Amino acid sequence: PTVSDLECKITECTYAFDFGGIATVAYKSSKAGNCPIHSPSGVAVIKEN
Amino acid sequence: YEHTAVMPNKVGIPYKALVERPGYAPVHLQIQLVNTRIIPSTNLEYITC
Repeated sequence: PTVSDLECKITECTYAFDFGGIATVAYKSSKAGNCPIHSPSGVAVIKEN
Repeated sequence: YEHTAVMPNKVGIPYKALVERPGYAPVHLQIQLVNTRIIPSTNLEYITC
């Protein structure tokens, strides 16, 4: 599925040794499916895969 | 989790607080006085009639 028309919104976060950050994304799809997510930069780590 | 504040002293008026615990839905609490019974320390001297 081609991914376009993205919008990422940060809800709430706080820096601690556990996962203390949550953000939301709005999106316009091409078709249903599953594909991964990743952060190439090292400033933050993504709990989800 | 715990919460601290200051409440004005009055017998009838209730007090409504809304605790926040990040990463969780907020909860509100309601506390209301019923009495304030000052008690002194006393000793007898004598009686009369």
